[PDB]
Amino acid sequence: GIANLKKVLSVWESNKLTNTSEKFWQSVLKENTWILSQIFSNPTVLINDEAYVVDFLYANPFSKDAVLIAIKTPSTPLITPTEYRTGVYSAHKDLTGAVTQVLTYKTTLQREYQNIDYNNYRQGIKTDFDIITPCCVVIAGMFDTLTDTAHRHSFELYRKELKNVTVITFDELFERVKGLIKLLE
Amino acid sequence: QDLDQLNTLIGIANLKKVLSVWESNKLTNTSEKFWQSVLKENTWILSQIFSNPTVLINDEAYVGGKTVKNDSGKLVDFLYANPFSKDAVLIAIKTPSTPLITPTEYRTGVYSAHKDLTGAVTQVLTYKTTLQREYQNIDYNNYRQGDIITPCCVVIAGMFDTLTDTAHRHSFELYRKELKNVTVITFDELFERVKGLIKLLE
Amino acid sequence: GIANLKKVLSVWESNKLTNTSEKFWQSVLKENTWILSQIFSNPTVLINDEAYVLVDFLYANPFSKDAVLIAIKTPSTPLITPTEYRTGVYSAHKDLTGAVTQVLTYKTTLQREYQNIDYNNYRQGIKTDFDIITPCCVVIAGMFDTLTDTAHRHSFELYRKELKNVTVITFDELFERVKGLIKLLE
Amino acid sequence: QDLDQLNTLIGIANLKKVLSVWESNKLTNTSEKFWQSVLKENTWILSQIFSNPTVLINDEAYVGGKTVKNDSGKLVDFLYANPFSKDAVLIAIKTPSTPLITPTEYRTGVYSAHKDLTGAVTQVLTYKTTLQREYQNIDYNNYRQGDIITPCCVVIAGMFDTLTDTAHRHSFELYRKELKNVTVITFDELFERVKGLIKLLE
Amino acid sequence: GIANLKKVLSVWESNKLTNTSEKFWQSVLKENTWILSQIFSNPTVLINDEAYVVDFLYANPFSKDAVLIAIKTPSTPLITPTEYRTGVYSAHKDLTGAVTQVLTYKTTLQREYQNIDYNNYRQGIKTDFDIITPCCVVIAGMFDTLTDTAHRHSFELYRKELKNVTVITFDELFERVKGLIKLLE
Amino acid sequence: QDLDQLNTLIGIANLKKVLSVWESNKLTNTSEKFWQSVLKENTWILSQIFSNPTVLINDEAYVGGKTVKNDSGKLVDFLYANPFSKDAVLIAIKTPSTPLITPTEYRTGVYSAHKDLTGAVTQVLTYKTTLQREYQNIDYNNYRQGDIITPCCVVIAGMFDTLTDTAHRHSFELYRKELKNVTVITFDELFERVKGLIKLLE
Amino acid sequence: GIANLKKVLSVWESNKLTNTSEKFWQSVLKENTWILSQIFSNPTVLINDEAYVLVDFLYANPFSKDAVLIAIKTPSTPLITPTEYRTGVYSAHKDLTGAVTQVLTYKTTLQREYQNIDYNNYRQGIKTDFDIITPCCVVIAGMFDTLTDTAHRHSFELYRKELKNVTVITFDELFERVKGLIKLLE
Amino acid sequence: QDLDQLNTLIGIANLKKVLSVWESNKLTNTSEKFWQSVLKENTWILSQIFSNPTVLINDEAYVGGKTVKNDSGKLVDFLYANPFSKDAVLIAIKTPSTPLITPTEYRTGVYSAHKDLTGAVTQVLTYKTTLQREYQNIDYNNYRQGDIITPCCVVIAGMFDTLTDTAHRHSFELYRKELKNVTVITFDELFERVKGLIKLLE
Repeated sequence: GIANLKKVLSVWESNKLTNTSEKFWQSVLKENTWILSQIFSNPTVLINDEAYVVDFLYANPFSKDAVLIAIKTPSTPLITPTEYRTGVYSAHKDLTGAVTQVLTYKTTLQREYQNIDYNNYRQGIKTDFDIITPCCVVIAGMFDTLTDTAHRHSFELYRKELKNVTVITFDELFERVKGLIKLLE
Repeated sequence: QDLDQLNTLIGIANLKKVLSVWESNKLTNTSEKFWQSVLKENTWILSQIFSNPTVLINDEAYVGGKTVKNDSGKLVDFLYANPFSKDAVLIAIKTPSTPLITPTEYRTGVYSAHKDLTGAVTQVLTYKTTLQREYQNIDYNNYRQGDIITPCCVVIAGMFDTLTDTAHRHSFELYRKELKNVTVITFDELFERVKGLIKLLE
Repeated sequence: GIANLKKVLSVWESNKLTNTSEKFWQSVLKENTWILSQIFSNPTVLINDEAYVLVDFLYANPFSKDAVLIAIKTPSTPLITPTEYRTGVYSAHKDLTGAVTQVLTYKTTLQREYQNIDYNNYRQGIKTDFDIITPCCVVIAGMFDTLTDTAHRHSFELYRKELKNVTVITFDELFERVKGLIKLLE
Repeated sequence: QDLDQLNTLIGIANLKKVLSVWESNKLTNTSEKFWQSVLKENTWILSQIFSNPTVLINDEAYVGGKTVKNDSGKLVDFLYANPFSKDAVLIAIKTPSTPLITPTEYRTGVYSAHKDLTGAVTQVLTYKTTLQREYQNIDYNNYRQGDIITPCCVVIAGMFDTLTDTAHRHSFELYRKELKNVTVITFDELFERVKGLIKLLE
Repeated sequence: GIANLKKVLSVWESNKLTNTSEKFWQSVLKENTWILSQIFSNPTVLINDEAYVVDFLYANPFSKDAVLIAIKTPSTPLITPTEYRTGVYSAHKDLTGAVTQVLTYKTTLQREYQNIDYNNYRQGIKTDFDIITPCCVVIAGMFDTLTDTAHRHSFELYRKELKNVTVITFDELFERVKGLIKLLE
Repeated sequence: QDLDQLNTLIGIANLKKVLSVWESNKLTNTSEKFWQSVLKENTWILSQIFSNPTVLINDEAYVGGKTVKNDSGKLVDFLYANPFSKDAVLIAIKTPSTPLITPTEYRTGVYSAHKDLTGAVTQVLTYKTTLQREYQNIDYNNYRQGDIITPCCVVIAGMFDTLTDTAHRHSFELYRKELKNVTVITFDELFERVKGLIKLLE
Repeated sequence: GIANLKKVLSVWESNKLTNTSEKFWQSVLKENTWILSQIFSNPTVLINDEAYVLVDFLYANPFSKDAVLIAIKTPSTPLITPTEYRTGVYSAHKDLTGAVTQVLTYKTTLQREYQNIDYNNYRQGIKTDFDIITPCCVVIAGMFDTLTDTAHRHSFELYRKELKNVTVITFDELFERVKGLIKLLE
Repeated sequence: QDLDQLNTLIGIANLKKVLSVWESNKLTNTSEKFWQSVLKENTWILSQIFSNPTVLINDEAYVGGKTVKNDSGKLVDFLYANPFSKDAVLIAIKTPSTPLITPTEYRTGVYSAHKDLTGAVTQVLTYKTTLQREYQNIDYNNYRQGDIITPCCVVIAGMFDTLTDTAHRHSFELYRKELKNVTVITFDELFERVKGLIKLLE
């Protein structure tokens, strides 16, 4: 019940600035799929790694629309520590690299979809995802580390210009769980 | 610890009641007022689904599922009063019996968005623009005496039962997943999300 | 020279209110491959229909080989529904939405079948210069001068500023780019 | 007739002069102010390439390739003076030696955008936001005594020759083709477009 | 039963030397699949045309192996009328052309088997054939035209030197039915 | 016309009897002599299946399903007596419970042929060579006083039930469909062929 | 010239009765392609292993682009089972049948996925010089010396001449081809 | 040492002479007898290529490239004297200008085998059968007073240069790689094999 949410929040609190391994966070989100299933308003269901042989894949149960989610660590720098100009902070190369990587992986998954479907047919696996739209989600860093208003302004300017990639930070990701707990009370 | 055990039961009971009424009258009632009234009483569900504490339905504001009372009766007055709710979500609750795509075909394998759905989208965009204009007018008046809300927009219309084809589903996805600042979620998807929350709690 | 541009403009103004055949306008835009290259700031070069084989074009950046699909309708194509959904709000006409959906579907199919098309080009000796990197599409339909009401223009601008990838451009603006080139030269 | 031919000759001569300057100092001068001065004297080329009559460069505004002398010295004053110039193009000119991608590899075949390019993009976004703020402030003052400009943004930096590898070009395309309100066009692309205009005229 | 066999024999005798249309023989064979089911010792079943989109394709139900059969008309020449040497008659151009055509079609069918199977899966068609072994059958001409001993010797040498293709004349194919009738009696 | 119906009934009854006796002991009776004796009484089925009027079962030759009496007691003497059957089919019948491939794998997905099956193949080839040599010797003696048969070889061993996996079936096909002079047909295939003949007759 | 051939023969005679490592013989045959090219009368060229990507070589015709798949086992591989099915009837050892089936399966798979291989080679800048036209394969295993009895040789010859597409050639036969070449040169 | 070097030089000189003769009149001489005479002086190359020490050029026997002085004048007599040469190479040489496939097309991309090539194949098969019959008759005569050869079959005709389209090459391969007892190798392939041997020696 809600005790499960409290345990998940406790685990998140434990590794806010200690664990920097993408595998641990992938395991955390794979044990509790609803953490990432709560991002999207539309219903989603996790797709097994075998079907589309650190990234995840959630498909709409109705329209089979799949969204590719790439997970970094909360230690991911959102913006460069230095400033491009006075009050101008560039997004750190890790975030842009993650965006490009998730876009490339989504493109490759769309292109090789026929081979994947045929392999699933050969091996008996049912393919319940279709690559209809180039939607992607990147999870990296924490919004808390942006202390200066210039940092927050620069990051918000960066994350508003992206068409398909929807960058969501870990603290804002678990803010949904915390808000669910608050709403229940 | 007992408070959590009571709260989860209360939430499960509320969600069960919502699903019960939905499955009871998913095809009998086609009046927009009825569905708007139904979703007003369960605003915290929408707040969690769309991940925003403040939800705006018709001309009544809500914060965290609690009906905020504004004496002046103006939604814009509350929006200006609370800088916290500068990223609220506008929701239009259309009927579940609202066609999403035209019954005919534009081409072979391509279908066009129905008149009602795109009309509702344009209506919510117009309402967003009017609310922005009213907020700007209030700010201008206050400056005369001595920013921009940019709220989100959501439309809840139709059901996926009418898309009995792969082409229909692909057309609907290519339509709704291309709007920059408007989210379209059908009633069937909404109550599937409610059922998912029920499963999560249990 | 400029006489060619004025002849193109004369053809456009003569056929804008008369012609309703899509093949004629496809031919008109195919004869002058430079007309649609002015839409995109980045350089574009037309790719022959044999390379990647409902009227569509294909312009690819000569540098990055990034391909942009273009769909062409007729200037008589409706933009918004003549009737109004509510008071002062007009729904976009189903023809334009269907065209956007179809161009997106064709871009998806072209990206998915890119391996087969490239291999067929390699077998037939054709050099493939288009690469499907991003899903950008352009729909050309109707004229913006036919929306007289302020509500009409506002509804059409709400629709056209809402799409993520597809860039709806009306014919009058497309030839207005050439007219503006003439004005800048003069 | 003869006037059209004379205009064609003048335009071709101007474009050939621009291309000659570019080829003369494509790899010699790195001063950003130098390229800003060079391009702002040929603003009709930019107006045609970006398909908009009004072009904003630094502190000066250009309409149809003709400099507009705003005696107030403020760009926003001119912008508010002309109601037709609500869709101007804000262009920031950088040196053509600005890198577009990180020289190292973020992953196998994925290259993150360089610091300078995204920094310039954020700088032009900040400039656009400040211009919007100034326009709204001037409108506030006028209302007190008795819209939103939202211009387009364009960044011209770097050359496409440094992106020798296919992965480099794919990464640059996946970066610059997902920005909503910003357009990044390389200097090499700019002058190739100029050569295309020459070929069309000649 | 036997009446059907006699009817088939009468049909074969009627147009034995008059009709020269490949489609007529195609229709006759397609009406009675058992006519070509008796060439192969192992059981075979006809593969529908829509599955592998004048040739046929009979597949072994157990091993899912299909043999490509090319059908000409009985009027098709077997050997050249003139003689390369005294008593030496070359095999006619039609027979070698049919052999090469059927081999090329089998090779293409194998090389494009992935796409065919994938299309069948997408369209709901059950792909019941697997291209395991390169075997083909050509049915061209009549053996009765080879009246001379040199003709029969040359044709037998050519038809026995083939490795993967089993050339069978029409008269042999229908004398198979006649012999079946004799054995039943 | 009535005679044809009676012949059809007789053939159907014979084929039904063969199928019944096969299915009665298709797993219990696994003795080679029993199966050879069963198949001897039903020669004409083998004559039709392999398309040859004359067969060679053990040391006895049958023409058109009829037990041909050879007072010499030698198969080769009869084959010399009648030049008509100079290309008969040599049938050697094994047990239906004969392994076809080794249960262990030679490699990933590749299964070697079982010892019994290749032994049967070598045995039929050896018997064919002995028959050829005896015929040649008889012809040599006749010439001394004052051709070459080259018969067809058939092996009937095992069933397809042991080839459960796809790899087993494909390995068995790549083995049995690589033999020039020998046709390897399983008992299951033989009696499904009998079923097909029954279906054709009906 | 002659020294290289004599050195190859010396290595073969040294390792024939001792070495049982498949990779060693693979390396020996890969060092000198002419050794394995002698099986086919028509000209053949070695295709690099990276082009079409247990131990299998690939030689292709420089003219007709026909490729032959060559499987290499060790000389210690048994040719026939030491026991006998009947008196004088010796079955082929399961290693030989397994090798034949394996090379046939690999050839079938290599043909079936040929288009993907060609596309990968073209996209990676490597020319595809092999064309899978015909199902011809070669299995190299064992030595003919180990067959001493008349029954052994008779059974092995029956098996090796009953094969339709794949030719089984023992190591001593190939290096005896080499020795005969040396003798003819002398 | 020196002996091996001398042998290498002799072989290189012989092969270079053969190549010079071939290239000198690869398109000039079209006489079958001329080419048979040219090849018969260099039969050791054919012995090596076709993997047998004994070559039967028309009616002339050669052992390891050495002429056989058969006083009886019959090839069959020499073949009967030595049971060692039971699988000699039967080489019939045609002109290098012999057509390989008909210039016309049987179908789309299918090129039927030319009359001359299949005629040569039938000729060599008939010659082999007649040699077998003569050997059998000689053995019969010896048995009356007090074996089977089955040799190879080699046909050399035409050149691959007449096959330019890929359909030509595929048709020729699907023809020549389909014969059991006959090997068809073009003149161009034969002399390219000779070139490969030359490269190996050098």
